[PDB]
Amino acid sequence: LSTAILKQKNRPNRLIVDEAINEDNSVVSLSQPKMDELQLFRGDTVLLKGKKRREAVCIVLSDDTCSDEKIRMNRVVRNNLRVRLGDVISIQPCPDVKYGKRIHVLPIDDTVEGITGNLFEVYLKPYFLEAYRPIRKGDIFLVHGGMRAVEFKVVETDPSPYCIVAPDTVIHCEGEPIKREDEEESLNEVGYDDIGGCRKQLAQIKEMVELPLRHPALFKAIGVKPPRGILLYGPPGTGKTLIARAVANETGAFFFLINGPEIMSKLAGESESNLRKAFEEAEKNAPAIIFIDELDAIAPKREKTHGEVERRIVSQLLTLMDGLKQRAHVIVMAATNRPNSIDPALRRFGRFDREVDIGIPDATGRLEILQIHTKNMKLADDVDLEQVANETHGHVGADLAALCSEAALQAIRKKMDLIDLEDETIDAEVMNSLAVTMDDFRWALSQSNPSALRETVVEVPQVTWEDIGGLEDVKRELQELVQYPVEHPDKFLKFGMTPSKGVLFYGPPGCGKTLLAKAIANECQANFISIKGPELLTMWFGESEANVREIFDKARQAAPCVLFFDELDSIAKARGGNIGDGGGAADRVINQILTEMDGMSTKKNVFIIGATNRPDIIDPAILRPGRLDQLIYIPLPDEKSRVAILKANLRKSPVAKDVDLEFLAKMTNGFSGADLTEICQRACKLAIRESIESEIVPEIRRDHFEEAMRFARRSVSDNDIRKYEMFAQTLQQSRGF
Amino acid sequence: LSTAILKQKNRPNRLIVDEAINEDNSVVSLSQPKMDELQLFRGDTVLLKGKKRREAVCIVLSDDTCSDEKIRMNRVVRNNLRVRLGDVISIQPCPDVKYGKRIHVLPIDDTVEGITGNLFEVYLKPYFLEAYRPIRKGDIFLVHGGMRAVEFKVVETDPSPYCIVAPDTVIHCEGEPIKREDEEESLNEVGYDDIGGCRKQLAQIKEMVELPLRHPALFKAIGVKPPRGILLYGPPGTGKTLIARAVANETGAFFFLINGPEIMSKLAGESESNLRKAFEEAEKNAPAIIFIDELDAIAPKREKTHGEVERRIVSQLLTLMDGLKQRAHVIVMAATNRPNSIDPALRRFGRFDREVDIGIPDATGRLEILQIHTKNMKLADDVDLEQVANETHGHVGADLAALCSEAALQAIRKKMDLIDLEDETIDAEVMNSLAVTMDDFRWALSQSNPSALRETVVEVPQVTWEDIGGLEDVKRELQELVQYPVEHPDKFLKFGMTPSKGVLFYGPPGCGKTLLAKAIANECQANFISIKGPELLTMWFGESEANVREIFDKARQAAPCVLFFDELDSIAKARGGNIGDGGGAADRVINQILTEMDGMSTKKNVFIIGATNRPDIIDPAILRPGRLDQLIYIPLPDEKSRVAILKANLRKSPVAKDVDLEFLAKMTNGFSGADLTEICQRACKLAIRESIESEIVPEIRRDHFEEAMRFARRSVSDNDIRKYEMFAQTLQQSRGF
Ligand SMILES: Nc1ncnc2c1ncn2[C@@H]1O[C@H](COP(=O)(O)OP(=O)(O)OP(O)(O)=S)[C@@H](O)[C@H]1O
Ligand SMILES: Nc1ncnc2c1ncn2[C@@H]1O[C@H](COP(=O)(O)OP(=O)(O)OP(O)(O)=S)[C@@H](O)[C@H]1O
Ligand SMILES: Nc1ncnc2c1ncn2[C@@H]1O[C@H](COP(=O)(O)OP(=O)(O)OP(O)(O)=S)[C@@H](O)[C@H]1O
Ligand SMILES: Nc1ncnc2c1ncn2[C@@H]1O[C@H](COP(=O)(O)OP(=O)(O)OP(O)(O)=S)[C@@H](O)[C@H]1O
Ligand SMILES: [Mg+2]
Ligand SMILES: [Mg+2]
Ligand SMILES: [Mg+2]
Ligand SMILES: [Mg+2]
Repeated sequence: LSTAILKQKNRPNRLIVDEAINEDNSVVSLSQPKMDELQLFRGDTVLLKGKKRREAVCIVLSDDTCSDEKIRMNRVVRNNLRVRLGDVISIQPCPDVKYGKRIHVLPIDDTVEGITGNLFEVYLKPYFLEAYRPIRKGDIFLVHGGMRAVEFKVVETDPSPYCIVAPDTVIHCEGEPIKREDEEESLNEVGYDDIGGCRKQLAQIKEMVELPLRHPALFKAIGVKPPRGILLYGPPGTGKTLIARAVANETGAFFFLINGPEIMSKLAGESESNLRKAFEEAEKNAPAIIFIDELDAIAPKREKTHGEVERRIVSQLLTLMDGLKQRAHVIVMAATNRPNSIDPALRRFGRFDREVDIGIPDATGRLEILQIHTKNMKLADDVDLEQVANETHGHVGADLAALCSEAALQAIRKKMDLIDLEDETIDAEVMNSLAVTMDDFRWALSQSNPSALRETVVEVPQVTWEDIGGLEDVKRELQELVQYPVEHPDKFLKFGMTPSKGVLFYGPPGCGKTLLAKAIANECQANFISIKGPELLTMWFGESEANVREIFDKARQAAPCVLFFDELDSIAKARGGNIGDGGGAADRVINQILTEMDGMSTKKNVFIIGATNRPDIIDPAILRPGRLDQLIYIPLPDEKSRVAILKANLRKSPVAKDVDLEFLAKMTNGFSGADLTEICQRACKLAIRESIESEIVPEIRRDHFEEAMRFARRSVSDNDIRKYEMFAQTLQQSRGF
Repeated sequence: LSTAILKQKNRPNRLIVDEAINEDNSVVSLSQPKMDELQLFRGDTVLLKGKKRREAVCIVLSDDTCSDEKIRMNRVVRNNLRVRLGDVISIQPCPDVKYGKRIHVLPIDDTVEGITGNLFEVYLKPYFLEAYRPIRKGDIFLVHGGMRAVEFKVVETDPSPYCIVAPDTVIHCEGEPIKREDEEESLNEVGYDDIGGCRKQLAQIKEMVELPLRHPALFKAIGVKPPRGILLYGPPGTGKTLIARAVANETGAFFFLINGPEIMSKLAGESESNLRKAFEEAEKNAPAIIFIDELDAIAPKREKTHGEVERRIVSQLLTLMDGLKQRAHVIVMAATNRPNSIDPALRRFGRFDREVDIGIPDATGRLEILQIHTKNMKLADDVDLEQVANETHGHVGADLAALCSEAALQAIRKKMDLIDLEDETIDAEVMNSLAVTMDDFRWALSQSNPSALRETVVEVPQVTWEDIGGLEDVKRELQELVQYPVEHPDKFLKFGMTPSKGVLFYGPPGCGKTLLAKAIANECQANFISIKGPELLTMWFGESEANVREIFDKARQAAPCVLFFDELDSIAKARGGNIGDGGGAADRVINQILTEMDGMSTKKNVFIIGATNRPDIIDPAILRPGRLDQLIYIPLPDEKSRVAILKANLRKSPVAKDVDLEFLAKMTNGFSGADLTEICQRACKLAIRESIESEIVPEIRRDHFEEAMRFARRSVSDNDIRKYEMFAQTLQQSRGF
């Protein structure tokens, strides 16, 4: 529903297109139910406006040879106003056009080859009947008389659209022939199809920028105020400038790009003139978008800036934003990788109220980025882009572009024996065979250093219930506590009881506390933010009191979310618990945590889960009803659940049929899930060593597990068993004394 | 009494108005007891000056068809100088007016439709008898001869008020016809009726700005000094600029708006000239208001500023404020969202002595904001604005405007199938059916991120005595301790004993310490500030020694107030109590608390309540007679009070008649109120799960409570019972050793 602006299904005005049995660009295919169903008379030349402000023209009425009804062109339009199937192109006539001047010869490379003579009677004499060359700026067509392999481009025209040429016109002979790079920048221009992994953010940008500008009457009639300040933020390299470049040519509004450093590079006084002229030029054209890339470069915080020119620039920008009234229809867009460094006076109502978060893409998002970036390369048949997307975790769009570049370079290194640096040229038999293979991508992955490794990942974890053995009661309770209020809120307000927002996991280590938190988020298809104990202790010593703010509201914007606080014992160990260092477990950090969970409304879908291995040193303040009142105990797996844990851990391992998992389950009494995983890993290491030794078979046999069972260490002692058991019944007693 | 300037009841010069049986704008209704009761002779044309500096004119003496005595017009004046019923419009004649020039034709859209010819004999020939078109700048009237559906506006006039036109006048033909947006900004101009939730602050602003300016003689005769500096402060987006815009057109004084960033955006030297010219222009006109929006932008603290131009600006502003003597009648108003960032030299006597606090509106306040903002939209019939106001808690006026915008956008997204982006227009059958429904508002509420969530809410809590089970003795004591000195202060000075200002709540956790503090504030209709333990520990580590100042005086200005200090054990746990970390519970923070409660006068209505679950680790210094000498013990609920607690918790739940609450009360011996609430919540979860399972009935039955009673955990142990009991008698012994 939120991305409804990007949906094109169930449209009766669209159809599928197939291959063409003919190979002639001069012909077009028509249909009776697409031409005789309206009032389009038999015109001479009609325009065909597709996407990216590009149109095309050909000879109409060139059909009644192939099938009717459905429409189908050749494959030459694969690079002309088309990138994929399923596009609706609005066809509309344009009669009563004016008459323009003529255009002289504009050769490219047709003089140093063959004979030329005059080069005038090969494109104007044979094509003058009912066709006066409806040329336009951006039209590419093939016309000649010697080999039919050269194109021609026009730059001389009085109006913007096409026109009918007329003879007997004087042309000033000062036209310089163009090079190749001037037109090669145009076809590969950035569009909406070059953005990968930002489907959700693109819908928001379209509905708050393009919609208020193309249809201001819709927003005016409904009595609403269209937002005039949009701030794109995210980690560096996520594609903020790419969206700017995409909307700079995919929108029918006057675009004005303002670079951050470019403004700040000017002298004192000359920079404010640039901002004033930019806003004045935008105000002149009613459809207008202003993009201020690198907003943090020109608008830092006025309480920690140094120079006076920066403060004057910030005040000038604030005045310019406030001075835009309603009738101008000017939308100011900005992009920064440091949204917290923006002056707070700018992220206020009426200036930059709207904020779009371009976060790190997930595996599905980055697969699309890889496909977009490799769409112009030549891959082999063994490349698996899904595998590359899965392996990359902290990678952003820039990181994926760098990875593709490194993979391409690795392919070049492999063919250095054939290429000669001292040679004037290199054979074409090795261009066409130069393909990037999967081993090239693996090598690039081996030393790709991602730039978003430290960033908190907000995604849906891949850990399902299948990865967790046993613990059915905990699964049912977690479902009834998280999945229930998010799918059936009507059952909760009827009974008048607010859902409990908060669960604490406690028990012996290595029992599935992290797996349960990830699985409950995976089943509900909700976001999951995992913040560990030591991560909070490191993140605060830099005297940053607001470092829990951007992680608590990060969950809030990603609703529904599961905010997991793993390894709380590490935090609690920093103060000793009851007496410790004099102060309780309520040290500098968790007090912020309690303040933040107290401030979150109960109607929100953000769920908070905490896990600890040391329930004796958690402060009682976190158990208060309203924060983490739900105390779910995670016991050691028993006879029945150990078989399930082993089966879950051995799902990806070729275990032979003779392995009796029940016997190993019954032999290990006080073994946690981590101990069983360690047993399986030791068995696999034994199998790997056996295979390597026997190389100078690829199945885990009974003896492999028998040998690994000998060294199996128990992680939880008998005394810890009784302590955890007596603590599973008296944890809520911690509040009071 | 404080808002007496906004009261209009018991006025004999007012009456109610009903609908009109006639539909003719050219007629007006008169009455004998409203026309023959004064000395108004039978004039030709009389003005009718309403509100917002707007007046209207029509043909007088057009009655004696409908009923007399009472007055009633048509519904066409619903947008002309009227927004609601109950308005008194001062009627006064204006004879001996001068004669002005003429006005040429000012067409709008009457040339591209129909026939025009001359367009002169359709508004001047048929209307010249005893009516010379008393036109004025801002008059809208309907006059034509073809369809009577076009209006006309004048801009050409020599004087300000209306005049009698005279023929044979030469007009310079240079008048450019006006567009639509130039007049569309005027009717929707901000007025006093566009302010929601600031009824109290508007009365203060009117009585310290409009009153001293409209009637300086009243202030001079009484021998008082009218304040000449008003500072509006509050959280961002609360409506400070909106009040500026409202007083800019609702007051009969020369308004001069000074923007903060607009001054600071000028060059060195040019900014001071702007301030000097602004003050000079204000001094020229005796009724004058100067508004300095974003005062913190131009007047930061001189001890932590960086540039010299800022210091020069601050000194110039100080000199300009001090240079205003008494006879100028110039009132300087300022608005900032950071009142603590203002230079302290400016918030002194004679400069900005008066301060008006525009805080976050309550539910009633924000309901009015929602009504004001949706007054121009088209809602459905299922929308409940009271529900939206109740659900929004940390929302301010800007947040509510954004929520309304998001709700309107959600409505547009639902109708994307009918609207066509490629179409040149869209059908009018979907404008009129485009209504925002309640589910649209629910979706907008699901991800509205309020900007005032961290702000300390100062409101009257909704927790009444009905929400608290039992504890009648504590209720009576709290009444006799808080409600008594605030309603009957005469009974206290007679006996000569000062009321005890301070109560400490101690006892086992989950017994109603927070509920009692909220209920005692709700019954007395007093404000309530809840500051928790961890909130104080987080709020101080940023090395902010003045962070308890703005919360203690916040209670002082909101008198009567109940300053609640909940979860004091979390504060006391930060030092260990008796020995702990060597220091006692008197750490960095509570020493400020004791200093602040020592400084508050006993005649104030601010009441301080503290609550703790660990009375063994509170320092004795807080129990000193004069701070929290009243030690109210909150015991565990007994047989009799548990039934009341269950009834209070089950007031909003459909419990069946077969549930015997006395039996569950007698079965749970050492159960706190939180334990009973948890039992009820578990029973409701069981009922919800049963209903969901049976879906593939909506009443809590006996078995639901029987099952939930099995897992009911006791929160307070037997040892804690005896410790709390022995501590309930010897808490005052803590002072001394
Ligand atoms: N979603 C994406 N889809 C496709 N290509 C992408 C995407 N994100 C990034 N890229 C590529 O990576 C490059 C990184 O540039 P940008 O991310 O646009 O720069 P930026 O977003 O302004 O971040 P900075 O420069 O560090 S502040 C882009 O120019 C693209 O080539
Ligand atoms: N119930 C289980 N089913 C399957 N594997 C499990 C289970 N419990 C633990 N494991 C294994 O043990 C690893 C650690 O799981 P965690 O959820 O992190 O345990 P924990 O209770 O959080 O304690 P630690 O301190 O994190 S080891 C998992 O990655 C699994 O390999
Ligand atoms: N009480 C209110 N009644 C009606 N509309 C309101 C109210 N408060 C805010 N608004 C709306 O929300 C917008 C917020 O703008 P303002 O609050 O006036 O700006 P501000 O008060 O100067 O706060 P800043 O700009 O963050 S310092 C207003 O323009 C109104 O549209
Ligand atoms: N007397 C009571 N009547 C009804 N509900 C109660 C009562 N006492 C406690 N509760 C419930 O328990 C919850 C907690 O109430 P509080 O006043 O916060 O208890 P407390 O004494 O302050 O101890 P904590 O640490 O806050 S749980 C309330 O929201 C109610 O749901
Ligand atoms: Mg950029
Ligand atoms: Mg873990
Ligand atoms: Mg303002
Ligand atoms: Mg409490």
